[PDB]
Amino acid sequence: SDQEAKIHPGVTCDGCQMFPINGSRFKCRNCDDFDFCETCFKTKKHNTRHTFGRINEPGQ
Ligand SMILES: [Zn+2]
Ligand SMILES: [Zn+2]
Repeated sequence: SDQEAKIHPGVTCDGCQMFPINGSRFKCRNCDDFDFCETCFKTKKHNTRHTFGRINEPGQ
């Protein structure tokens, strides 16, 4: 089984508009409703004082 195959239904990556996010999902703990896919999480600029929660699969 492959983490990249996991999808998060209804979740858009705000960095690249991927929908649904596949792979691990990174939800910002400070923004109201902001998510990154993993590539965007590693490469896009974001408030350096915000912290993201890693959600590998729906329900976490
Ligand atoms: Zn993305
Ligand atoms: Zn944020």
